[PDB]
Amino acid sequence: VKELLEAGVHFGHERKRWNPKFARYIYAERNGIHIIDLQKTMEELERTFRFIEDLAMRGGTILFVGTKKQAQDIVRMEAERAGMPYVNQRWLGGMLTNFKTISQRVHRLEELEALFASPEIE
RNA sequence: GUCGUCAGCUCGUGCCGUGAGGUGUUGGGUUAAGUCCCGCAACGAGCGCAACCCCCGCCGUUAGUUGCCAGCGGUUCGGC
Ligand SMILES: [Mg+2]
Ligand SMILES: [Mg+2]
Ligand SMILES: [Mg+2]
Ligand SMILES: [Mg+2]
Ligand SMILES: [Mg+2]
Ligand SMILES: [Mg+2]
Ligand SMILES: [Mg+2]
Ligand SMILES: [Mg+2]
Ligand SMILES: [Mg+2]
Ligand SMILES: [Mg+2]
Ligand SMILES: [Mg+2]
Ligand SMILES: [Mg+2]
Ligand SMILES: [Mg+2]
Repeated sequence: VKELLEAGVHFGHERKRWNPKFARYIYAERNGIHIIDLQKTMEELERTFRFIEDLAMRGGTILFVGTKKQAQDIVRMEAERAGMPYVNQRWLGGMLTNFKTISQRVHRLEELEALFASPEIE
């Protein structure tokens, strides 16, 4: 399943913009485009998903991030539909690094959520 | 007093740099303005700018020893 699916319309990409390090994953270069190794991808998702899995069964919170347009909503949906945090909008200096301060804003959205639904606009 | 009512000066954390330091405050648009929008490795905050105070312009409320025949009556015909 996870095999032929990806093997389908989901393989290879780009051309002449690449770290030679990522090259250990490329199978070939047909049509001038890098043909990523299909199999090598599956082999990886194995170790990955094992961590994805273990990480969830711990109850641990994953932060999703995809500011790129071709995935903006594709994050939104899947993260909400998982109770997990995500950011498809523009990222921010200190999201994690300067947490407490960025968080001050979250709290500010709580404060604003008060008056956004309270009889105090008399 | 003054530069100068100029729109500026700077702080917290993060990030950047061996460091002095940088970012933010820059950049596009906007305004009397670091005014505001937009963007952004910064996110936000403080002293400034504005706004809250006084005068002048229109109008209503309350007050009728100023003004008023607007309105009638008397007039030494002066709102006496
Ligand atoms: Mg949880
Ligand atoms: Mg209400
Ligand atoms: Mg109220
Ligand atoms: Mg100066
Ligand atoms: Mg400066
Ligand atoms: Mg500076
Ligand atoms: Mg420019
Ligand atoms: Mg300001
Ligand atoms: Mg009047
Ligand atoms: Mg008369
Ligand atoms: Mg008469
Ligand atoms: Mg008459
Ligand atoms: Mg009288």
